[PDB]
Amino acid sequence: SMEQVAMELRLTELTRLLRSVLDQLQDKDPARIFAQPVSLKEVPDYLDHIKHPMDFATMRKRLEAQGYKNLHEFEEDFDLIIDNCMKYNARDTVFYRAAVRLRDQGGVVLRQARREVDSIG
Repeated sequence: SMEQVAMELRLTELTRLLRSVLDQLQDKDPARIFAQPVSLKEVPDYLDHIKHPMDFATMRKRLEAQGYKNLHEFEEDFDLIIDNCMKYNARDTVFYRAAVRLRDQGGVVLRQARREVDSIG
């Protein structure tokens, strides 16, 4: 149908915008601490602690399959990155501190993303 196509163009355009959002958030992680999944070879107990691991590469796979239906879903995954790290790592660690700085800097980007998603519909 023509309606299905229209919906699909909407999803494509959201994917476009979320790709730009993802790039901007990932620039706030210049250390690349959140770039890839925590290695279960190197942290073998990880899944005993963290039930829903997340990282920027995993988000990018989902994004490119157009697997984010709305901004809420994409924010859920970004918050997992931060929140997982802040639980597994102690406050005095470079990992925890990286997550705090990513959350704080990311907030700005996400604030305007929400306005754009609502504005453009």
